[PDB]
Amino acid sequence: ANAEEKLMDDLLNKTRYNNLIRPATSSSQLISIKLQLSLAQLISVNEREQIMTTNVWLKQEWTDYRLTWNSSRYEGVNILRIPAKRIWLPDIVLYNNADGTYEVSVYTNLIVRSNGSVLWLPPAIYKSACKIEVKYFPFDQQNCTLKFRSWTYDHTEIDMVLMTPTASMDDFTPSGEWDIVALPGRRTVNPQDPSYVDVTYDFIIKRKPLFYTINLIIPCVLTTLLAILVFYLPSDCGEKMTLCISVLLALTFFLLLISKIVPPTSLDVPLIGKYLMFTMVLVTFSIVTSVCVLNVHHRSPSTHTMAPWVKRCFLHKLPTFLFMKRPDLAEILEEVSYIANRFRNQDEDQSVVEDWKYVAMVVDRLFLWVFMFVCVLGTVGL
Amino acid sequence: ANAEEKLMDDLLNKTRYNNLIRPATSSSQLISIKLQLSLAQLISVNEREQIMTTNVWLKQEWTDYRLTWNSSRYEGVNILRIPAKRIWLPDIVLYNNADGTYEVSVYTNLIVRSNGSVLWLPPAIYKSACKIEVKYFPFDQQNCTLKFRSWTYDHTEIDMVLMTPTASMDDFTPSGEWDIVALPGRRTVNPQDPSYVDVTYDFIIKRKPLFYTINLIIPCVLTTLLAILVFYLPSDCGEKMTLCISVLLALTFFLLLISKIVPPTSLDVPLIGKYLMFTMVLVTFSIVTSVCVLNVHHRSPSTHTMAPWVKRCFLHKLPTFLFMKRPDLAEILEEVSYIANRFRNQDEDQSVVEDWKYVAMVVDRLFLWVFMFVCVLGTVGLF
Amino acid sequence: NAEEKLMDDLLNKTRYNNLIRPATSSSQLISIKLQLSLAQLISVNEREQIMTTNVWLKQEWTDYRLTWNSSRYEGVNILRIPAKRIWLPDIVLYNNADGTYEVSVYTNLIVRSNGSVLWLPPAIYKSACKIEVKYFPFDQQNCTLKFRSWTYDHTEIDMVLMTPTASMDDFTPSGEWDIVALPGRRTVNPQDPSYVDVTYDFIIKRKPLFYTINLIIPCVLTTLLAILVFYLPSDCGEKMTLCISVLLALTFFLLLISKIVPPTSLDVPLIGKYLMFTMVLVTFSIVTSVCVLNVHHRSPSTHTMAPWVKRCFLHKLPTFLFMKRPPDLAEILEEVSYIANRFRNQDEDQSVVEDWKYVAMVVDRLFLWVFMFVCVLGTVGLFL
Amino acid sequence: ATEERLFHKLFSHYNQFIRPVENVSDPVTVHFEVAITQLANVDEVNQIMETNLWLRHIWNDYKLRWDPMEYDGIETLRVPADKIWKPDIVLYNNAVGDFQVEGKTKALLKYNGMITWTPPAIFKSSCPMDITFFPFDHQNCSLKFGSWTYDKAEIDLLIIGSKVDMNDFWENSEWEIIDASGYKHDIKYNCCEEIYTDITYSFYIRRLPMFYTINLIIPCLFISFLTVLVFYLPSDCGEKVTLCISVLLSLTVFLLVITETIPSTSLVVPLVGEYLLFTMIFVTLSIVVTVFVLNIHYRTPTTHTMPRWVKTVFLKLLPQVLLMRWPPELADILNEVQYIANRFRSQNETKEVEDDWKYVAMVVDRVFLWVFIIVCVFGTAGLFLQP
Amino acid sequence: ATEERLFHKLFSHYNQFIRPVENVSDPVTVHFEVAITQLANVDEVNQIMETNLWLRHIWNDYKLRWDPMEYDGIETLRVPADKIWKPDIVLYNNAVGDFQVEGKTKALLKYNGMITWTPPAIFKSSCPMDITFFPFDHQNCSLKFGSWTYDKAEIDLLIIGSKVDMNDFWENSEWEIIDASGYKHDIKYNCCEEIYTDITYSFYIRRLPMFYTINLIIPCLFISFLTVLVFYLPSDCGEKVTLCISVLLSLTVFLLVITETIPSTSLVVPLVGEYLLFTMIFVTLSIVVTVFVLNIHYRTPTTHTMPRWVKTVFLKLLPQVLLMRPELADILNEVQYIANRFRSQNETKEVEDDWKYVAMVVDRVFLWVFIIVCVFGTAGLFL
Ligand SMILES: *[C@@H]1O[C@H](CO)[C@@H](O[C@@H]2O[C@H](CO)[C@@H](O[C@@H]3O[C@H](CO)[C@@H](O)[C@H](O)[C@@H]3O)[C@H](O)[C@H]2NC(C)=O)[C@H](O)[C@H]1NC(C)=O
Ligand SMILES: *[C@@H]1O[C@H](CO)[C@@H](O[C@@H]2O[C@H](CO)[C@@H](O[C@@H]3O[C@H](CO)[C@@H](O)[C@H](O)[C@@H]3O)[C@H](O)[C@H]2NC(C)=O)[C@H](O)[C@H]1NC(C)=O
Ligand SMILES: *[C@@H]1O[C@H](CO)[C@@H](O[C@@H]2O[C@H](CO)[C@@H](O[C@@H]3O[C@H](CO)[C@@H](O)[C@H](O)[C@@H]3O)[C@H](O)[C@H]2NC(C)=O)[C@H](O)[C@H]1NC(C)=O
Ligand SMILES: CN1CCC[C@H]1c1cccnc1
Repeated sequence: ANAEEKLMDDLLNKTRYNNLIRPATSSSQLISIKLQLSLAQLISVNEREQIMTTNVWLKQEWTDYRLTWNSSRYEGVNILRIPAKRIWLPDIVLYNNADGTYEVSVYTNLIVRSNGSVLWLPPAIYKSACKIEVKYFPFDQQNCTLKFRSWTYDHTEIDMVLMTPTASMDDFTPSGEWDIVALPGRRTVNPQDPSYVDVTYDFIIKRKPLFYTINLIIPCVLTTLLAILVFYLPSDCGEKMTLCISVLLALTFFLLLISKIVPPTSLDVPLIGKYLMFTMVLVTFSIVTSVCVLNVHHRSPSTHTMAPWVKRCFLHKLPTFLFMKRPDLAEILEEVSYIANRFRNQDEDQSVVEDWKYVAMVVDRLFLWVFMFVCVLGTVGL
Repeated sequence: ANAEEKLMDDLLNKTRYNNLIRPATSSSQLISIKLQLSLAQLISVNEREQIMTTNVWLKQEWTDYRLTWNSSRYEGVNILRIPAKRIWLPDIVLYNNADGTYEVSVYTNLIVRSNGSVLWLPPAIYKSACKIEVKYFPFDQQNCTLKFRSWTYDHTEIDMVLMTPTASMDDFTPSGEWDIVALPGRRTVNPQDPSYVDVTYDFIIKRKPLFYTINLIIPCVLTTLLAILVFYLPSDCGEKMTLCISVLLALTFFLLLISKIVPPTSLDVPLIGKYLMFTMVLVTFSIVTSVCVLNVHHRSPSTHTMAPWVKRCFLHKLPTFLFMKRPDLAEILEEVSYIANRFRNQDEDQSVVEDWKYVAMVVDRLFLWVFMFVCVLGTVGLF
Repeated sequence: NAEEKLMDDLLNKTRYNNLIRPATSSSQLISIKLQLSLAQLISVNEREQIMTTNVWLKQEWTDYRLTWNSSRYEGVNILRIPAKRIWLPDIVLYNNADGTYEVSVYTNLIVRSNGSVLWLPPAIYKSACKIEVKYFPFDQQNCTLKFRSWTYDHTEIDMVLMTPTASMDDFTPSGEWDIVALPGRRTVNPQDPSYVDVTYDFIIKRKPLFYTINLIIPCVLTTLLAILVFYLPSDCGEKMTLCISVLLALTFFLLLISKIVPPTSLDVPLIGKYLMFTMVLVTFSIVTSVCVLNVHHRSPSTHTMAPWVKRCFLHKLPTFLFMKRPPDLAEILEEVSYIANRFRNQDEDQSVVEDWKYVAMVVDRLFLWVFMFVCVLGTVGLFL
Repeated sequence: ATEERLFHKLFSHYNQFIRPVENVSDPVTVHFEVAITQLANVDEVNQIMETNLWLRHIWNDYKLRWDPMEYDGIETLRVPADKIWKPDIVLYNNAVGDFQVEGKTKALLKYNGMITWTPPAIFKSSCPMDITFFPFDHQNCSLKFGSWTYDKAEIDLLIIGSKVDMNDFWENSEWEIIDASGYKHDIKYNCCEEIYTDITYSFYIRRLPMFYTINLIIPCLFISFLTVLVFYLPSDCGEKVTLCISVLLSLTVFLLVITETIPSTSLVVPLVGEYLLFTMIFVTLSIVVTVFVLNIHYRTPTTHTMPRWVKTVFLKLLPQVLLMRWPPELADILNEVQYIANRFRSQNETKEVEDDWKYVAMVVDRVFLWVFIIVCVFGTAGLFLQP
Repeated sequence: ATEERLFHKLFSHYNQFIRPVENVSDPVTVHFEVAITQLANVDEVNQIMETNLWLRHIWNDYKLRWDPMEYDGIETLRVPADKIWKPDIVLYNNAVGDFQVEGKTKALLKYNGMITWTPPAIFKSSCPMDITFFPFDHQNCSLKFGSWTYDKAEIDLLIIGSKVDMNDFWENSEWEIIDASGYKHDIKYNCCEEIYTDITYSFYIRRLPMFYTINLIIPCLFISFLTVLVFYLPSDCGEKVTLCISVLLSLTVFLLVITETIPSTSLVVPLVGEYLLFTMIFVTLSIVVTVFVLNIHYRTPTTHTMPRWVKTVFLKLLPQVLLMRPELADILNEVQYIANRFRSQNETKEVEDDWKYVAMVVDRVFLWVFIIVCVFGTAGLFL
């Protein structure tokens, strides 16, 4: 009949281990439970849903008194392994579960020693909820907590305490996107409430930007740099409007990509997002100015007339400021003079057209410096 | 002990009430199971998945005989609530569930009188499967059903009857998307096999068009109306190909939108889906004729020659159909004569060039009527 | 209570153990008769190679402990004991892709005084299948369902087939597949004397209605549109839009097709091979259009026309292509002579420009036939 | 063990199928109160709100009581909830799954029979959505609680306080809760005969617009204001339809997105889904004008003739109100020269007509520019007047 | 019958919590074996592997034994697994879900006491991945098994053979298995003392390059070919911007797709990402150059004046390297003026024609650079 059989009988038999009574010799004795967390693998961190998945080993070690025996009558066995369904448990569970299930499944054995010590280390995979800060999206460091509190009990019955100030990580399989900085833990008890005891561990994780710094930022920088080339195209080519609209769409493509990674923001817009709106506003201003320049270029003396102030401010003052500079003989005579006069008139109106074109060219260069200087000040700010 | 406590013990323990035996006395005895389904909330109707979600109440009410007592021996008690899983129940379940949910919902209390007339009113939310017809997409009308049948027993054992020929609308919260016309209920029994009885409740629901006739119908018509403007461009702007392809792409967008709310079909397609295909085919033919017109426009006598047939059939006859009306002196003389002759030849060549410009306009105007008549004729055919 | 007493006798007094095979001898196999009934066909998703279906499996065996003397208790002939009270053969599916290794819901059992037992539980299965997508619109499939016992072997179980077909009487007609056959076979391997199972080879033929008007006609329309570029003039300025738009439409079509059907390294759909050909031809069209546009714009002040170019593109090629080739007096004299000479030089330059333009036109026409013949030659192995 | 003896004595003869009332025909009082922990999400496409709550029941009992003196001063026990009678309070307006709440937390007996039960519960209720002003909206969703089988003469439901207990709330990021009041009513249903009581708790969440303004409304204003730019482009530029097509495609995409972010209810018209329809209508009407004004620019004296009704309207009258006021041998040599002069004169005469056609096109463009600016400035102050 | 009596006697007195050893200081040998059925899904973005297996636990008891000379020679029995002692073997690297596996399947005993439990299982394990050569890659994924409570002094695992059984395997269309060896380790942890045994099975797989060499590589090569053409188009065509910007947009779309296809690991840089970044940078450079040649093309003596070093380099040395190579007085006063106007026009036209040749030389210089560098970069970087 072995010896373990008599041990388990005398433990969970006629002595009638009740399984639902808190172990307490007196009416005021408090059961002290010592906790210790061992991180094993940081599975993933989801910014869109703000849910972190972890693989942790939580060890709980209280001290019972009904499970004790003399290690001489029952051969020489002093360590047992009782299933976690016939022994009282403190019922310590996670209090910030993402889905909202304050329940756990018990199938792992205990380890009961001879003097009453009880060790329980159940495997668990947790999906907690934590705040995600995305001010600097590629280079960010997060702070996500784990909160462990009792479920069926409160204070004046249990004394949840910390074994080690940190959470030992001596099983870690290193991740590929996040780096562990520190894992401290603290025990909070509210003096304004005699029925509140808490133990919490918080994870500080720093990202490793190499994938995003290559698949983003740099293409955005190139597309932004492409936005200043429109102010250099000639008006006769007739592709200015083709260039402006295409740049806006390309910037739209990147904005959709970024907004599908960060969660719906409330007040902390990422710094890589505020840049794109500024660039889009500048590009829209560029489109409007390009339309105005195109209208100015296509002018003729038969439809428009140049005001005297235009030829004084836009032709002789501004260009110096932008560093730029520029019997039948009677009938025969009548007809040839008519031809000469027609040629002179054609030359005059052609010269006026050239003046209009140069005025448009001068106007175009003015906005190239404004765009350059207003762009650098916007980048300096944010 | 309390009166209910004593009544429950002396009813469920002294007689050893076993909830496995049918309460019928005769071997070939039928137990009528009256039904009455009351709607409470029409949650949603799914198009792609063809599943409908509702909130309904059943009112199964048979008449057991073993659960009877006197209203004087056990105090003045006449109604006694008992847990559901303690009395025999005819397992009536939804027989066309979307998935393998051939079960019931949570078990509430039963109401048992001194007469034995049990009353069961369990709350349940059903996701049944119904066929969807999308012919008149914004103005369609669906007929989704709910089939209730026995789970363990069959005929010659139960006799499911209908208490009223109408599903009541007690505690109904009106919807905002789907209307309701009628809720008929019928009893079906197979004449050949006398072991098949079922009760089916038919839901007739009619849509309320104000969200789709503003966001899909009007924009589609507006985009379709842009397919004619290609034939009014002057053909000299260099922008005769940026319009037709753009219209094609916009119609592609609008067709994409429609192909999502429509289930994968093999028997019927919405009339809008037939209109968009017609418009797209017309746009493709417009692209072809625009290319041909552009080729006709750019011609000159130094590369091509005009046959008499086109000259006399596209400049006189056809335009009238469409109402479209149209010795130093010796050397000096030699040089001036050369200049004049060159000017004359240039003028003649330019005049010949301008003839090829008119035939392009005539051809473009001719295809304006062809595409306008076909589209109008095609629209009549659909509706 | 006679029926209640009869139920009590056969389950408690006789001690009907639920874990004992109803065999009298040491080698008496339990003969199981299996009959599969079809209800409906749901999905044949080819992206993950699974099929969903709903069936009822009818089984019938015999017991010797489940017999009672009729006309002795009350005259009853049929009982309705629940399923989990009588020994069951545990017939399950051995090719499911979800781990579903049993029936859906355990219904009630029907047992007669003869000892026979009839069980008809409804089950929902997601079987695995191989998809041969090479004629994607007109494709015929063959998927199998394997039924085996995961508790007993041919030494104590003798599964047999009732009829060599599946029962289809409540079969709700499918909307996008058509049944052609439903055979059933029992396989016994002589090498392994403990292997018995039955298999129902589903055979389904597709109905090409959705994927013949909304998928193929637009494709051939775009392929026929891809040739129009060779007919546009070089002065219009809209030659580089049509080709790019056609290429991007073809690419989108290819992506959508690859999303609908996952072409793996076992077979490529015949519609997935034609789009590659069309895209390659369109790219070559873009290249030759760039070449012809460069040839068209060639002034005599930047380029020189070699005699071989003339003799090959203005005397020889247009024949086969069926084209056609359509005091103060002295000072006054000096000025007019200068004007005349300037005009003559301008005329010569314009003539050379016209020659270059006609050479570009001739080059444009030649590739119209080459792309038309290669399209015909290609569309005999990639589509036939 | 004193506690074991008390537990054995209390539950020696007990059944949970009987009401805890002592004398028959008397109602057992039940005090009810909920408390919110976290509002997960408020779906708008399906009109479903999911919430995490903590129900609290405090009812009475008569047979679960004992004298503390007879024992070791015990005034509190913890029994499983599956061994005592509990009222059945359900959520009437469920949307998915089952109706019964998740109850497994142990009860809390007192020495005078005062049971307390606080089980967790996850609810997915359904409430209609109001999209009259899609941004800056105020939703009003309610939760209904009541006993399914016990009537008003049996369970006699009561309420504690008047507000949902918000003390452990985890604050969200998109919605703000400003009112969580609750009231009690009595109903008589048609299928029943007696009166039945309810307790309804209604939330008054308010949206926080940061995501649906800078990413939805602000980019739309640029497209809306970029439609008028077409009428300032010159006709000779050669890019007068690219702008119109781009604007139309952008508006189409915007319509598609807003349609696939909003419920399909058809009781009221949103103030953005109609504004964007109006903008699309006037964008479509803008392309028609451009084609009809690009055609008048390329007319020539040898293809079209200008009628007098156009000359007296589009050239002299309209431009004034637009502040665009209108701005042997010798014989043969003579024969030859006269020909050249006449050719030049004819060329000039044709050029005059061409210039007149161009000016007419410009006047039409300016008129439509003014009309479109005037209308579009009004538009915004209307469809987007009170959002 | 005799079977019922044998079952009753065998399982009348059985402690299912006691180790089946007879001496407390003795290990219980447990054999382990793994058989795979199918390879369902290999997730790359989430780095999760899903498989269906047939675990095989076989050990020996000491009290569930009998002799087949009394009970009619019965040598085998079947009992549900819920009434016997079974060792706890769990998957250490479970990604999602719980760790419990099975227990419905009944164990098979013998007259010696040997149990042959064989429960089905489905596991979702974690597997880090390397995406260096993404289209042509080999992945190494492993499963870790071991006892969670008993150490090497109670339960000592033993491995059967060295490979996963593949007798019943359904071949995967995308992945092919190469090696499936397994090994045993004796590891000691830092949380708790004592040594613990484990058995790990490693699956070696190789992708089949047909889906990603067709839908991704081929269009990428086509687009990377299309970019060099913009240096052969004439500047008078007016369609260079369309071509280059189309190429850029296509590359951007490809970038987005590739980003949302492969996992975001920051250890090594994938080859595809490097090639795409290089191609995008080169395409961006080409657009910048295109604007400058167009600006140079449209330059006139009225606006810009040609320097000398421009004439010294271009048109002189660079093209050689790239192998490009009474009333009479008034009549005179009237006719002359005309000739002087013509001479001035000719000079202006010549000066204009000088600017057009510079734009041709610059475009030819950048044609050779792109072909020289792009062909070598693609050949070298992509191996
Ligand atoms: C047994 O005794 C009762 C005592 O009244 C008999 O009355 C019937 O009881 C049913 C309950 O099953 C009640 O039905 C009622 O019908 C009215 C009219 O439709 C409805 O407004 C009520 O809400 C309720 O459903 C009602 O008290 C009465 N039925 C009728 C038609 O008057 C009962 O008939 C006796 N049973 C037998 C088998 O004799
Ligand atoms: C033991 O008794 C049962 C009845 O208690 C008998 O089995 C079958 O019983 C009914 C009585 O008419 C018959 O079933 C038949 O099923 C076929 C299925 O296709 C159907 O087509 C027939 O119309 C009929 O309904 C059948 O006569 C009878 N079976 C036989 C072989 O006679 C039978 O006496 C015994 N069963 C066995 C398995 O030995
Ligand atoms: C919608 O929001 C409003 C307030 O934010 C609430 O609806 C109404 O709230 C008032 C309370 O201010 C209710 O009046 C109450 O009625 C009881 C009935 O016995 C009476 O004692 C008092 O007059 C008391 O003020 C009113 O009934 C209620 N009406 C409705 C239709 O709800 C509530 O928070 C939200 N309601 C819904 C359905 O969303
Ligand atoms: C009070 N309930 C509300 C819905 C049905 C009604 C009711 C009445 C009697 C028995 N069960 C339910």
